[PDB]
Amino acid sequence: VGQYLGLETREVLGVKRDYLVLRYKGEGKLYLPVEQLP
Amino acid sequence: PLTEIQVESYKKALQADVPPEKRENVGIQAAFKETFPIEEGDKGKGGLVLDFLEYRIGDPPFSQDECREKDLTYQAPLYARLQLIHKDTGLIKEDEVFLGHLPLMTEDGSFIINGADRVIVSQGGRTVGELMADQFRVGLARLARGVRERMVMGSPDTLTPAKLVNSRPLEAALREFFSRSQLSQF
Repeated sequence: VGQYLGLETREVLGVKRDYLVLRYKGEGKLYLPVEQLP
Repeated sequence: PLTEIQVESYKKALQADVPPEKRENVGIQAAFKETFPIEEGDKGKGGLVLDFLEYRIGDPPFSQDECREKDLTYQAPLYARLQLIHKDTGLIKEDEVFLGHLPLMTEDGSFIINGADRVIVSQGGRTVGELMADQFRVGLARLARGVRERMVMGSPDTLTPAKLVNSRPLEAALREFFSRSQLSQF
């Protein structure tokens, strides 16, 4: 079960990157980059 | 006076009711911001970067009165918002991680530990606030080390801020600082 918490423009490693923001129920807040395929 | 100098001192070392970005580079904040980020490149692509975002000090569950009657310790819990960057992928993993209980300092210098009114004498020349912050740095430096080690001998993919972080070394370091605190005679 992954809950989709929307897209978000976070800056990491010294600058921007958008990620698909998911909270897996069970807990982690996983940020998944749009640049990757899945 | 001294209590008033000393109280505020500890109170600025924690910045406990100060919003995270209105926080000065002092005590813990420095300790955290300086000791973090922990990177293991070492694998040609990636390994991980673990960065610090903020720390949360809980607010006290028992008041000083409650604490001296019910024989309890007067302490707020400490959490850190940690974040694991896979540069191999870009993937990020946030987590608020529990780093233990910080004793709060009552209005007259004393801490309340298990009902008892205990004092950390500064003998002196480095106030109680910086004495703690200094020892905090050491703990964190050790904790910073459990992570560096796990990164090396775990599968990056199954690793996450909570798994890398072991608080024991931070706590051991605190226990010892507040362990040899003495009982008060007011």
